Amino acid sequence: GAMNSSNYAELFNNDIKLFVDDTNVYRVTVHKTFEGNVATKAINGCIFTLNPKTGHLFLKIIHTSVWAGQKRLSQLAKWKTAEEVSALVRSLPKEEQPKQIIVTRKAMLDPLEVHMLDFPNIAIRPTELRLPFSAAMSIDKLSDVVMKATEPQMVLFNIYDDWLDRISSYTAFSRLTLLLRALKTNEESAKMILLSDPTITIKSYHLWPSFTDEQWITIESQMRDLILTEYGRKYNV
Amino acid sequence: MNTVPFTSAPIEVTIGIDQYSFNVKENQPFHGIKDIPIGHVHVIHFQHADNSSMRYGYWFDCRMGNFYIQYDPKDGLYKMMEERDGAKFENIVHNFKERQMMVSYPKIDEDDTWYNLTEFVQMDKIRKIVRKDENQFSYVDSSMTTVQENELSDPAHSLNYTVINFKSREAIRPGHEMEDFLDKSYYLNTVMLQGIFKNSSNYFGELQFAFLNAMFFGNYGSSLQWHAMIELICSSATVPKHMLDKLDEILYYQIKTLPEQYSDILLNERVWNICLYSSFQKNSLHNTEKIMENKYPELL
Ligand SMILES: N=C(COc1ccccc1)NO
Repeated sequence: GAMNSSNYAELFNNDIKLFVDDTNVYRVTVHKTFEGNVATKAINGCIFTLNPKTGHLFLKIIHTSVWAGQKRLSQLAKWKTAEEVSALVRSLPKEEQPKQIIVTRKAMLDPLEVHMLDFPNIAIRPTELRLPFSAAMSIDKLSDVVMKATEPQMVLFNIYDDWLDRISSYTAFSRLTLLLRALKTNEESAKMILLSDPTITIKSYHLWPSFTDEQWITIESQMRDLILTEYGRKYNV
Repeated sequence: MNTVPFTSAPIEVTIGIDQYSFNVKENQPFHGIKDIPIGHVHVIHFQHADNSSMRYGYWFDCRMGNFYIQYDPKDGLYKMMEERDGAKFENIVHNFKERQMMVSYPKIDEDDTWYNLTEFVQMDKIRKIVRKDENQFSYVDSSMTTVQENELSDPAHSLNYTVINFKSREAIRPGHEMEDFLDKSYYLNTVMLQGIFKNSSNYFGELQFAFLNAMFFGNYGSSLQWHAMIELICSSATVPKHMLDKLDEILYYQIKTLPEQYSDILLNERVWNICLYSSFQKNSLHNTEKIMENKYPELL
């Protein structure tokens, strides 16, 4: 069934699972036409498919050509996502195929279920968690490869860099979701926090800076700051 | 006009014969039902006064044999039987008619209700849904489950309706996932009509039989089947014009006949709102939409 706070450690057990987030698949800018009407212009997007235990990210880039001449694009986008996830599963060796796929939005349940009919033993699950994966396009290297794509493309990343050498996957996922929640709530400030110190760099083969254990504690504190200070400004506390 | 005699009525019971019902008291001198119209299937059904649990009954066609009812005190129910001795039967019936011990099928001459509810229903197809090949008539009751229900437990006592499942490989062509899920025409016209049912008459017959079992017996799996068969047509963009027109007439008479106070359990809000207001055929069921809006506006 649905995934929530009560069954959160299940993410880090040894059953292979993937999160699928479709938020950034169909992206547009809205603008005025010469006649003063409104139109949309699509820009490149991506499917965010993540193994939360290993950090492996399968970033399928969605090039704007896939929308040419199509109608009802927001609906098509969900089916295209499901097609691409199904294609990815079929491409993996049997022993790497997931046992469960968790979709971050419930509107992906039926499209994915239909595309995976051939895989009756893979569970398709929703979640009650409000995960911040939409903010993936605030990670500079991910945004860069999506916007530069001139054709459909899959790019593989480890979204945890080398963190699992030093911390568990529960802690790594917690750090990731904190970083992404901060980038989603106030991107400019979150990015200021992460790069303010010119002496801490991002390795060529990494996504995030090379913080020591102690610096991650400072960084993580600065991000909380931000999320709790917003909550109050948004509601009252 | 044919007759279904009763040996006796040892237990107090409400007896249905099609849309009509009457009460028989314990050991009242009741010996059956006469003047049953030839040319239609019929259902004779029972609800005991002591235990309203278990509505049960029999589908039959008087052209296929001479049938009677006899209470069984061991199994505790009124059983249909076939009498093979034609002269014994004619003689039994004539004596009961002479003593005026039989009630009369009270068909108003203007009234086409039963025809309209059973237009496509044939005994031979009933007997393939309800398997008991040694009898010419078919027993159904409130509790019998469907083949599809047993997949999600006694097979000999099941309703073998055609399984419809919108998220199934039968329903969804590889490479047409979005197309086939959002427009069910492939599944309706190729898989079901051409492949399984062969024609729309057999499709409508099963739809009508499912409705009647839902209504007369409270059979939940039959209600599920009726709604699935409606939804499959309404969710198809491409349906023959004659099928839509006939479906509207079929549903109109079903909604007209439904007891007002059973609508809450016999009608699925989601299916009907989708069919009448969101689906491809939202504008093709004028008679059904008009009666639904005037009789059951709450459901919508
Ligand atoms: N029309 C009726 C009652 O019809 C009958 C039939 C046979 C004997 C008595 C009454 N209820 O719907």
